[PDB]
Amino acid sequence: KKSTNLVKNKCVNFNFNGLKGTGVLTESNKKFLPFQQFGRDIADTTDA
Amino acid sequence: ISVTTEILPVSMTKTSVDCTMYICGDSTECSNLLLQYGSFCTQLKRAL
Repeated sequence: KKSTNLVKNKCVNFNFNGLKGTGVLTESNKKFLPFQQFGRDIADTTDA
Repeated sequence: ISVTTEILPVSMTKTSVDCTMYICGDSTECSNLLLQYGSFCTQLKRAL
């Protein structure tokens, strides 16, 4: 694969480690743990 | 001389739904596949 700079606050396509999606990315105030990679909402769709 | 209270509902909240966002979401291939089923969306929209 290749790599590309990170853009924020614009609706874009993203491919994070095989996770494909379309949306806008924003800085987060959430706190994770060293054994976690991403979070989920009620409908088991990624949010962070 | 007595005063009594009665309560009666009148109205109800109004909702609207989107087909493609709920069923497919952010994937175009699902939309192109769903275009070949029917016109259930028209019926749902008319009822709502």
